[PDB]
Amino acid sequence: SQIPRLSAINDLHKIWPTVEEHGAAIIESFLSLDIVRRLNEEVDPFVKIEPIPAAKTKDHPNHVLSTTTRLVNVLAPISKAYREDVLNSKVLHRICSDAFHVYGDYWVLMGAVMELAPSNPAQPLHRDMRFSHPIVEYLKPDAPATSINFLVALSPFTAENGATHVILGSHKWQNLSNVSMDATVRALMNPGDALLITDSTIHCGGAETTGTETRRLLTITMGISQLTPLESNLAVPRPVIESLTPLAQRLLGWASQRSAAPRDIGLLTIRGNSIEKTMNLKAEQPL
Amino acid sequence: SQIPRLSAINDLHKIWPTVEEHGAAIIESFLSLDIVRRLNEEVDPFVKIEPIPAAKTKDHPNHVLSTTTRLVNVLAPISKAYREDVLNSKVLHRICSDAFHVYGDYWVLMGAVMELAPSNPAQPLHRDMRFSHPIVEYLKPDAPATSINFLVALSPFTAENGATHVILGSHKWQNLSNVSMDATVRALMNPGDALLITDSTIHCGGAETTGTETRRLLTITMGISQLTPLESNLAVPRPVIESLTPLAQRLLGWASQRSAAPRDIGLLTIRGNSIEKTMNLKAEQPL
Ligand SMILES: COc1ccc(/C=C2/C(=O)Nc3ccccc3C(=O)N2C)cc1
Ligand SMILES: COc1ccc(/C=C2/C(=O)Nc3ccccc3C(=O)N2C)cc1
Ligand SMILES: O=C(O)CCC(=O)C(=O)O
Ligand SMILES: O=C(O)CCC(=O)C(=O)O
Ligand code: NI
Ligand code: NI
Repeated sequence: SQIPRLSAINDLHKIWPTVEEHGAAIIESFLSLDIVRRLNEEVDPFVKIEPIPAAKTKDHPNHVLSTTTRLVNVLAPISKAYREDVLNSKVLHRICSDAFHVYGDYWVLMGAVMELAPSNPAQPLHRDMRFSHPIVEYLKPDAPATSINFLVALSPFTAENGATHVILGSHKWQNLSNVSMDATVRALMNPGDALLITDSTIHCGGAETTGTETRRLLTITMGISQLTPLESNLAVPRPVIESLTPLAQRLLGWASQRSAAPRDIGLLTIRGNSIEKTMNLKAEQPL
Repeated sequence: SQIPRLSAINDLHKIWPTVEEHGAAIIESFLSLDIVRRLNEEVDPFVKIEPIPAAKTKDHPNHVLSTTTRLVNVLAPISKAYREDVLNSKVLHRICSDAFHVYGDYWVLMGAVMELAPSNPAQPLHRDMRFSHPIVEYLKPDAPATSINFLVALSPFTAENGATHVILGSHKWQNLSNVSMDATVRALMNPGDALLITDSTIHCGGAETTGTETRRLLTITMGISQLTPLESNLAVPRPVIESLTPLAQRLLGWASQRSAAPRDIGLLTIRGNSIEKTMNLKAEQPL
């Protein structure tokens, strides 16, 4: 059985339910090729600069990602297309509100562009959040997902060039004795298509076997506002933050957050008042 | 059986173990009367101003606390004694590192001064974090505490003036059919003494029965850096933040955080670098 494929527009209401059941779904045309085109140009440089994940100058080195991997996060000040189009995506917000209504508000735990060099090896089968949020390992096995991961194709995803592997149903697995590449199916996708998975879905990047092609993706980890992001937007110029929608500002942590609790007392408040009120934060001011 | 009483200095090593077993411990002389004296003077005004918890002008009103309650959080810019002495307390840090080593780094989820007016009613028996972090309700019942609460007496705590009630052992209770005021004991404390409880310890503020006395306390909720604080320090003047120790800065969220995971990739990082590095953040610069 292959990964369910759904229309971003016509099947929007079916997307989260499908992921809730199977643990994965391909969203066809999640982003328009226009947005993909612009985003690829805006991050195009920043990919080639980034040192090796475990670079000596980095004070928080990533010792897990392969040396043939390049990751660039904190995209707001880099990409207009990201901070305007992606962070206000009607599809992304309908899915996230469907997934996280039991917990309350959500934000970006990490938005990053990943580029795999040719002959990049397959990643080991894994669950996300294990190198950042140990707490997730202590949740009851039937606890609803506290984070989801949109893996958006910025280049063609094929069997040969290392398209993502997933084990359908693996988000409900307590016993991991069955975990093997034998149990996986491939996320074959065009640029703008998105693989949506949960923090419990067992998956891995495929092997780049062409020796010529470079695979690029935008990974958006959306999580509940009760969990700390992997990335900080604190250093983002205030003119850039004031150029965003109020909703985009909230996703980057430049706003107070609410829990779903009946009499919610809130998160990141200042004596009963919000970040954005206290600091007189403007919205949608052009640069 | 009464709440175990321990010396902050001589019994430091026994404090967390005692709380781990019984769910509560009185730390005698947690703060020196000097620090208590200064703190009481520095917050003295801010207590009397604060509107009712559910004030109309507040965009995050607190609908839970009684109208005869006054709470003031974000103490860093208010109190020198707080941001210098309390946030660098050797006792607090030994306890927190003992409690949270399995999860990793910790910070202040909320530091607040609470003042109860005379004839203030007793709070209902409760567990903390239920109006902010629903996720805590989805943790396995044997999961180690992800937050603890230091309730520091800034005025004498007596049976008559509404000293805190606790049910010893209640942090391990799955079945809550036994919960009643009949099962509680009192936290009788002098100024500078601290009641330490977990997020699972069932407790409540006592009834102020004198009709004359005002009870004041400093509540410090210390939690793992994977959970979002209730309070934001984002609006704190940068000169004030640069006047703090690096450790104090981390506790207020003006630094990147680390998980206990073997190959930790970190929290609130900026392309492999920390907040404090990226923004050229100084430490211990006098005002
Ligand atoms: C080679 O084996 C791996 C390498 C990485 C992971 C998983 C993670 C992770 O938990 N979170 C994210 C989320 C988005 C993008 C990257 C990462 C990441 O870097 N790590 C460490 C697993 C297995
Ligand atoms: C009258 O009944 C109550 C009122 C409050 C709580 C509990 C909380 C809470 O979960 N967290 C804190 C932590 C420190 C200080 C105050 C609070 C607070 O305001 N609330 C809402 C319970 C029961
Ligand atoms: O490259 C991929 O398709 C998977 C990436 C991933 O799962 C990860 O980096 O955690
Ligand atoms: O006033 C007290 O002693 C208890 C306060 C408290 O538990 C609370 O506000 O949550
Ligand atoms: Ni992954
Ligand atoms: Ni309480």
